Amino acid sequence: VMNVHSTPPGIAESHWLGNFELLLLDNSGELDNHSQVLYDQIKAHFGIDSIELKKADSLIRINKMKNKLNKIRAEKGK
Amino acid sequence: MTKQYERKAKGGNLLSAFELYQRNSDKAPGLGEMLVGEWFEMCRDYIQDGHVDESGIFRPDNAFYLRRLTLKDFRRFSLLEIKLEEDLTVIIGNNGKGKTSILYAIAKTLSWFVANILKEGGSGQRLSEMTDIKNDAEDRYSDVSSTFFFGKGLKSVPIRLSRSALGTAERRDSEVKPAKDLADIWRVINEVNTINLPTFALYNVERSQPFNRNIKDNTGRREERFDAYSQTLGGAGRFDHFVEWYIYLHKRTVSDISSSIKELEQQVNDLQRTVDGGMVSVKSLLEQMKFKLSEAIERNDAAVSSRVLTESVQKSIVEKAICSVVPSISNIWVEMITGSDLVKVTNDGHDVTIDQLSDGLRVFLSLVADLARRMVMLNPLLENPLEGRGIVLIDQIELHLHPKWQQEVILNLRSAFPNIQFIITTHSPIVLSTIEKRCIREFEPNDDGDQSFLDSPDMQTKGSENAQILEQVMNVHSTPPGIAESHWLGNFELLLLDNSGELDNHSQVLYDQIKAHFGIDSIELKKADSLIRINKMKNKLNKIRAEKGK
Amino acid sequence: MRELARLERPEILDQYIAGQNDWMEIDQSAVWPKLTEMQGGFCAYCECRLNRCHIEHFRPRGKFPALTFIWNNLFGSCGDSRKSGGWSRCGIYKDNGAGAYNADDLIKPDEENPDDYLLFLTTGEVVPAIGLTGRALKKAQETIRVFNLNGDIKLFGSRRTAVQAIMPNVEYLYTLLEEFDEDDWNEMLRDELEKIESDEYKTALKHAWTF
Repeated sequence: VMNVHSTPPGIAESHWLGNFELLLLDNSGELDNHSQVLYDQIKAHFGIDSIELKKADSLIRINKMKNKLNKIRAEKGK
Repeated sequence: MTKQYERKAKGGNLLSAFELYQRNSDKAPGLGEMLVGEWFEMCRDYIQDGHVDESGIFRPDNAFYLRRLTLKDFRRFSLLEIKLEEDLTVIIGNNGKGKTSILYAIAKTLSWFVANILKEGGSGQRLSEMTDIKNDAEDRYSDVSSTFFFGKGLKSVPIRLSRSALGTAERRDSEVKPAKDLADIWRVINEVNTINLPTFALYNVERSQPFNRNIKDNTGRREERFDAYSQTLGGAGRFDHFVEWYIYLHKRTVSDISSSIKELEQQVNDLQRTVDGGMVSVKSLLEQMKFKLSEAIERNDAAVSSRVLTESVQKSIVEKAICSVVPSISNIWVEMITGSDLVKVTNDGHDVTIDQLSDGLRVFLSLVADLARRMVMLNPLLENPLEGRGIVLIDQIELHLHPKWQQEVILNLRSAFPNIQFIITTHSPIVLSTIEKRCIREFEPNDDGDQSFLDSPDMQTKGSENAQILEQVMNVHSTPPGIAESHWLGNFELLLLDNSGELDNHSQVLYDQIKAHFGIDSIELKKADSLIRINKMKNKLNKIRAEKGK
Repeated sequence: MRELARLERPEILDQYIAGQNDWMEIDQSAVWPKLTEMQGGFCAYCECRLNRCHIEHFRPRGKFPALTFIWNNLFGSCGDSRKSGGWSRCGIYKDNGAGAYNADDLIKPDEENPDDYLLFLTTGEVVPAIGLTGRALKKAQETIRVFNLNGDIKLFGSRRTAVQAIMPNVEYLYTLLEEFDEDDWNEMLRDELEKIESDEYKTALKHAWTF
């Protein structure tokens, strides 16, 4: 209605959760050094009691279990 | 006694050299040769040293700000201690928590600084004895205690402002002597050599005022530096002074500096034409223009000379500040029509005159323009006069502003004025979404006045969602509890778990109300559908677990 | 809330006896490592992370003065008493707000199971459990009314967003029930029972995951 985003667009810390899901989907799970550094910045800036860390944990484990479905596909493949 | 003061001056102190300057300045040279000069040079260094960092912003070596504020029996506060940040301090709370009272007390404290800078031995504003005294308190006096920081040589500048109700046995008084001393140092070094005075400003609710545009307030004074302190802590931004100053700058830019000074000499030549026409009979305009030349001699010499920078650069800097901070206005310029001189801006690509600007884009321009005016008039020895020191007290920065424009107001203000300690008191979560956790003071919604501290919120607000800031910091539901249409998901889950997850008689018709109300593409119906599928296949898991168990 | 396994009585409170001295005489640091082993460092009233914490007496000390030094009365409290007013949940709210209440009108997490009397919905709101009538229903209303779960904003919104943050997880893990087999699909739910205890909210996510 206002066309106003939930996070401010002028703050580079606002797009950390936006970039985390894009990097995690680009890597297709199995978090690398860049994703671990980004999780470290979220852990440093936002607290342990933060919605960004809760959503990051949820995305990490849903893509981990998605990779486990690919692991399930690995036996019946080839 | 002299040796101890000289040792303290060698160790680093602004005040220790001041009485040395005051005791050796009154005698003759020879006994004062290099003696007064070294303390003057060291004092002017301690005021004027600054460096450009890696980001390109001038940062003073001796920053000036307010450290602590203590209110005892003041209005609703029994004994409240507030620790203020260096760059930005935000005070949030309900209507009723004394967060305008804090700004009022700090403004009453800064009034002594302003008055003692402006006139030697001056008196600032005083506390009222009818409303500021706590009507529950039994001591019948109220004091406001502040501490100021002015570098490593000046750790503490205490000040107390006391006021007693009428009928007390002991008359409580102020201890404004360190404020007197610091403003005395600034004024008596400014009278003999130009420095960069700090900006003290208060933008209270009364900036929300209509524009008259027929304003012929006293013409002639609105170009002198100490006019910048005129009613600066009143509460309302002096947009009248700004627009008069800006018409002055437009006339001086287009006429007085493009092809030298002409509008005075043309009527000087008119007097030389009419001086020998016979009977003179022109004594009314013989002398009223003769001191206009004296005015342009003894007032414009400061502005053109080495103390105050070039006037076209002043116009460019205030225009750059206005179009940088003020959101949709991108240019500001003056038209001269026959008999009229009016300022117009480019608001969203439309040339709009000031008086018919919107009330949410004009009372922020009244802040930014007046603040930029006072910085460019009070800090003229800088490449960017917006990087000067000072204390600015904005009350409700989110006033009349759209939530689109609240996402960048304090970022733009802190970008344009880096060395100003802003002290703002907002109500909106969206402003808090651009402000760090440590910059926020808060009031709990049970705060009868007994607290001795104001503390930051637990969660970080710099990148959090507006619903999270509203529902964790400001203690407000995201969906209203006074609406029966908002609890429909909760009643849906209660009536759906009553019959073990089946849409039999109540859940189906209440689902029909949700679908007919919120809409087909609604996120509430999306949660409702997801919970319907998850709880209808839960009975399958119940049957499978029952078959496994027995 | 959670089953708290009342393991062993500490030997700190055996020497001090009620009536001779008040609660303030004992040092407060010798009981917290005993309590955090069975609580996980959690307020067991708001089911609740202890960033700041203090010791809360389940039954009040002023009314039952010879009950404080039994160790069946000591629990953790969401927040601390040093706030000049305190919070409005868990331990502070019972001693400051609410009103009159009975000792048997409260649920005790040491032996009584809170799973079959109160129910955490997916929206973060607590309701009484289905089929519950009478004295236990009045108890289930009274505990929520004195502990402010249906109540203060910082608890209710945080529980709501913690439950709502795993709804795609629950949906996509449950929609593959026919795709996966019995033992390796219940291995997912034992993975959740090994997952959820390193969080703030445990029984709410238990009610969101299974029933």
